[PDB]
Amino acid sequence: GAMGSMERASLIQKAKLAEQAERYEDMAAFMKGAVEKGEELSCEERNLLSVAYKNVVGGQRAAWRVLSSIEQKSNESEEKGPEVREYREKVETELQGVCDTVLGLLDSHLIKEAGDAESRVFYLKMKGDYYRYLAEVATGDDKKRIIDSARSAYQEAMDISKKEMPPTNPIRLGLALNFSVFHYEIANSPEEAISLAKTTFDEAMADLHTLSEDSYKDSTLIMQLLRDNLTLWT
Amino acid sequence: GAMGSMERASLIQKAKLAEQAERYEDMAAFMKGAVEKGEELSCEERNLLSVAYKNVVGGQRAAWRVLSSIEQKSNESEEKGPEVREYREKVETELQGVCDTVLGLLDSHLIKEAGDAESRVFYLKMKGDYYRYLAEVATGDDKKRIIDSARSAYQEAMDISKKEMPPTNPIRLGLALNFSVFHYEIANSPEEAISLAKTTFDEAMADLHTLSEDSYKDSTLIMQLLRDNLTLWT
Amino acid sequence: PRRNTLPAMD
Amino acid sequence: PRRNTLPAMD
Ligand SMILES: [Mg+2]
Ligand SMILES: [Mg+2]
Ligand SMILES: [Mg+2]
Ligand SMILES: [Mg+2]
Repeated sequence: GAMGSMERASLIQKAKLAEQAERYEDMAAFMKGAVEKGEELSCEERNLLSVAYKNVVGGQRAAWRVLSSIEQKSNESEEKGPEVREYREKVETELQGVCDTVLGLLDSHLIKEAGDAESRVFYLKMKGDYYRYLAEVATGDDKKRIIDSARSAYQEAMDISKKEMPPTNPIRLGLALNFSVFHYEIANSPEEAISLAKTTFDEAMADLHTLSEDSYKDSTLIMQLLRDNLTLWT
Repeated sequence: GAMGSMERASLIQKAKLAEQAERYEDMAAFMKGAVEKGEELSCEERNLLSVAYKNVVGGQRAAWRVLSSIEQKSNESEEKGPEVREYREKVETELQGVCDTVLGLLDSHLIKEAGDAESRVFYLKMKGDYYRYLAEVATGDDKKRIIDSARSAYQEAMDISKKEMPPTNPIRLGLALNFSVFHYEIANSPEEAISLAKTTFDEAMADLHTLSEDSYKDSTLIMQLLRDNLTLWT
Repeated sequence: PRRNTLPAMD
Repeated sequence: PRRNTLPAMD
């Protein structure tokens, strides 16, 4: 832990500076150091951890998809040698390393200490998300196990959020959006994908009347992402 | 040299894959390995080296400017401690390291082997550019020396391009645009900045008639950047 | 138009 | 509107 000698409060302050600077690798490393201090994370600190790693893995997924596409076009075609495959493997190995880093943080020991609905559902969502990114690139004998590790984390998160959070809760809506996409493009379950997004959209719509203007904006922002997916899929 | 065991041709192929993937750190590292093979660089390979490092240093300069700005606002104000200064220093040290890497490549040994106008002017421009980025963050006793190392490289490039290239040559126009900006915002010479850009714009305009349609587009694209700067400065 | 997941890249 | 230099970031 290269961050072990910095103050937790300085690690958090520098993650926010690094967001403002669009330095997401620094942001992630700062938030990694903060988590490794061993204290629970606040709501804001959880968002910083999520935002930081999502931008890092997002750059790697975009890069992976471009190289996977070139590599497929070269397997249809004039042989160019092993360079496309080797580079796509290097990026992929880096991507798997980032997903393993996040999963290790959730397993040591964020999830076992998360007693509140909002914290536990948040981390269980992250676990599903980072198993899903692994599954996007998996081809071997562990692909089925990876998919099931995503499904299992997503399901436990869904069970808690159903019992403990209103249908408009932004973490609950984000979980359902992502779980829906998992059904669609990972689990080959497009009907399940569509059913969960309609049901999520409809139940939140009925709860909107209970909300303040700011909560209303938060929730309706995510309902619009659910509706966009459904428009794309139907 | 972590790239010493890869083929020069594979290093070049992977720099182009890394551009397509928007992986500019990989792109730069690949082009660094290619240069360290010790062979001269072709016109295309020079562009790959320039593009790769420009995107890397560009991310660091943007990050530096955001942190320098926050740091100044906090020195006007509620004390927040040393975190802003420490993080701006870390980014700055990384930026200086990238500029030193490029300058070491030009000095060992790209410039001494560049006998053609187009290659030598290209590298001398790069030398001026990367001394200019160092000068953007310099505050100590070497700032004056850094500025003069930029001016000196820019001038030698300008002398060769004046003797050896037509006024519409894209490397010559890019050199004058950048040298102009050096005068404006580094050397405190806004009149010199304006004079060089008008003179560059005017001499190329008179040479446009000698050009093919594609050369015409190349050159007029860069004359428009010269005109934009002049519109901003006058 | 890519399907949405949260959070989104910058 | 920032003044231009070449090459430009992606
Ligand atoms: Mg430390
Ligand atoms: Mg059906
Ligand atoms: Mg090697
Ligand atoms: Mg005047």
